[PDB]
Amino acid sequence: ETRDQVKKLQLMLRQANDQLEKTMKDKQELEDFIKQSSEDSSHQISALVLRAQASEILLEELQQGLSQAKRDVQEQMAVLMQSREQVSEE
Amino acid sequence: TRDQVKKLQLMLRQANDQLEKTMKDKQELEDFIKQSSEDSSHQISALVLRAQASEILLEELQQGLSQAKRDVQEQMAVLMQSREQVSE
Amino acid sequence: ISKRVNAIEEVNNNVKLLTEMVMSHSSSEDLMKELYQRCERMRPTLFRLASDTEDNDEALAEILQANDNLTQVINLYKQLVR
Repeated sequence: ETRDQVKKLQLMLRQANDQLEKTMKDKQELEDFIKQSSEDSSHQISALVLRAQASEILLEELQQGLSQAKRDVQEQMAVLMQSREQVSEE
Repeated sequence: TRDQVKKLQLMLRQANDQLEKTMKDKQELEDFIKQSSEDSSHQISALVLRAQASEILLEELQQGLSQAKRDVQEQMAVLMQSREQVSE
Repeated sequence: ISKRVNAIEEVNNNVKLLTEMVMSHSSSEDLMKELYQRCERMRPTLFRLASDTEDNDEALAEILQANDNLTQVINLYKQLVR
């Protein structure tokens, strides 16, 4: 009776050992996958950020360009207008 | 005897305390992975939406620039013409 | 012993259901893998109880019997549902 008491406790003890072992293995895998994936996304984000900045710069160069384009239209207009009053003044 | 049983019980309780702590720890990491993972979706999705609205804006600016290039060609073309009524 | 009992009742009720679930498995695999999982996390509960039976010879025995039935359905599932 105790013989079976003892046997079954012994069996539990091995079961606890095995389960503690798997659980500790699993915990580690999770900590590993967190660390890895954390490191990845950090890198990804860094690239994305570098690209994003090259993009800001490009956009700023286009603002300068569009600005000169609007000046172009304004000079052309200032001539046209001046030049119309002046055909009247002949 | 009894001690056998008492003695294993104390060993088993040591094991169990340890098991439980370790299972709680795994559960915590699993939750973390889930929270942070869902937060990332929200974040990604917003960034993707902004990318898609951006793309559409840039297409419009492209259309606008095209209309402006045509405009300039139009203006040029009459200029050249009335550079004939003169250099006639 | 109110919780000793709920633990054991829960175990006995479920070993029953999961045991069939396994057999009737050679969709459904979904509800099943889930129960198996709950039944795995019941062991700590049995371990702790068993470690706590101060010479209550008989209560201890009820625990271990339940651990038996549990072990057995856990062994089945691992062998068949692989």
